[PDB]
Amino acid sequence: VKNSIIWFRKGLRLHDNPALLEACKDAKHVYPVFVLDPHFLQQKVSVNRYNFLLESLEDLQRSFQARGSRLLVLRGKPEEVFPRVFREWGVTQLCFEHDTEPYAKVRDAAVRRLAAEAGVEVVTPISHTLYDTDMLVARNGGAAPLTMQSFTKLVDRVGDPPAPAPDPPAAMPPPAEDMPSAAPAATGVPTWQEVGFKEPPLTVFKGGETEALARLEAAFQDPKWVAGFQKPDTDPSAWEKPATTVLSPYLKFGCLSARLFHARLLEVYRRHPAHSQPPVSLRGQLLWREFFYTVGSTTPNFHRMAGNPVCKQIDWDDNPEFLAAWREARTGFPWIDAIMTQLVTWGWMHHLARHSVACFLTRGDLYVSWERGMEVFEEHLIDQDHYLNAANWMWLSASAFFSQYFRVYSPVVFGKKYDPEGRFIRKFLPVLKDMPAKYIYEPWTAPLEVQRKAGCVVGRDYPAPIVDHAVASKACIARMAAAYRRS
Ligand SMILES: Cc1cc2nc3c(=O)[nH]c(=O)nc-3n(C[C@H](O)[C@H](O)[C@H](O)COP(=O)(O)OP(=O)(O)OC[C@H]3O[C@@H](n4cnc5c(N)ncnc54)[C@H](O)[C@@H]3O)c2cc1C
Ligand SMILES: [Cl-]
Repeated sequence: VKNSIIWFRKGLRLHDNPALLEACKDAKHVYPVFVLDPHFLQQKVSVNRYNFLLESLEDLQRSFQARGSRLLVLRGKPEEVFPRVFREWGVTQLCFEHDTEPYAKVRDAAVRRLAAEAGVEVVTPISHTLYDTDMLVARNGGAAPLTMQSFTKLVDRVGDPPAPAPDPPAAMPPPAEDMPSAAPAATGVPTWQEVGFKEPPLTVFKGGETEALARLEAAFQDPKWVAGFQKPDTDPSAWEKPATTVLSPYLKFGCLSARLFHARLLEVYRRHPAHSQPPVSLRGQLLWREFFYTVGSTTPNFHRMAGNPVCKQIDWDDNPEFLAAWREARTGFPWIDAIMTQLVTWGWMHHLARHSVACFLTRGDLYVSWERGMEVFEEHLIDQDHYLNAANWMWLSASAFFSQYFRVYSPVVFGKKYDPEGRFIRKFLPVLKDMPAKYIYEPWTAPLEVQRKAGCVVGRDYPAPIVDHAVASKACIARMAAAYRRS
């Protein structure tokens, strides 16, 4: 007979899952498996992102239960669990969506040879990205494009991405009954308390495929907003209704298919001939994700500076005092501190909000390494993506792709263009809720009488600015110019 395993790592969804469709084909029993390392915390990761993953697994569990099946959350490591369940369940075929991250390449290679000894077929479709990223490199002559302009000219020569896979059957072959490793008491989806977390998550974005499809349909409620979407023109201070889709955590964990997003975009574009074009368009934003995956997967040490062939070698400062102030949202600049507070409470900020805080730490004011700042974002971002976090932190540090180090955002004036009343600041920094809008971006310039009337004295209730931006940015730009000259 045919007994199969659909292994979930990313792609936590039932729609557009070519691995699941193959796993269910002619199968007597299908085993939906997610491998969980219970010692992950005792080895880093916020409860915001981990609970978002748990909520995603609960959505998969309710979707499988509604079709006569059941999600199995196996504890342990894949190299140790799979050899056992192969022979316990009589597995003949193992299916899982392809992954191009460095750890996945080593992990899958080990499971591929474990399945071979067990006489198990391995099927690994590509569905996390729009295209086969190895195909894009081969068609480009054997190298990956290093600019968005050249990348977009390549994908347009390749053509449309593959259409999203059809839906799985309404009834799925269930796991075999009375299997010891498939017992519900050891294969259930745990909560954030049971995995060893003390404080609860505070984010407002719920995980799972159902929420991903609901936020997708809400974004496409106004097709004119979708067709005329221009990323550099969106509002980073909009928090009640974010100015962008906020689909990045769903796309990261695979709760939403990128190919489904792309096909829905083309449907709107055919009806709106004046739709925006890449890179500013919504489709361009998916291409940014596709471009950074293509470059990073073919570049060694892409998440580091040393040994990175695309990253410039800058003598970043080792200043733990400045890093602690930026990380703990006490820089003394309310625009920066409010975004850093939104980072640790929601796990998501607007793209230009991330521009402000990444530039402030690196080439703008503090001259701290982009690796140190990437580590802080990897812990708290619920949309943390290995290749996307890395490429964008090298972008904002003027280490790769971007090179115009004279463009320095001001921590005072950037947000004031969008939100002169400081509504974004008053929300995430309630210690400044009574400060008048004249000084809300520069609280150290408010008279002492005003600081007391507002109940926020600089130095007692809110810290003073750690640096003078006019002086700090002048020094940072001079050092960046001396670096691009020694190259
Ligand atoms: C320092 C820094 C770190 C970042 N780290 C991450 C990260 O870990 N994970 C992450 O998903 N994005 C990251 N980004 C990119 C960007 O900030 C987010 O993708 C965006 O804020 C997500 O909002 P959205 O889903 O509403 O995007 P939209 O504007 O609605 O775009 C839709 C989708 O396109 C993709 N996308 C959009 N912008 C980019 C971009 N600049 N690069 C790559 N893909 C993009 C995402 O999948 C996103 O969900 C980072 C950017 C910076 C400056
Ligand atoms: Cl500015």
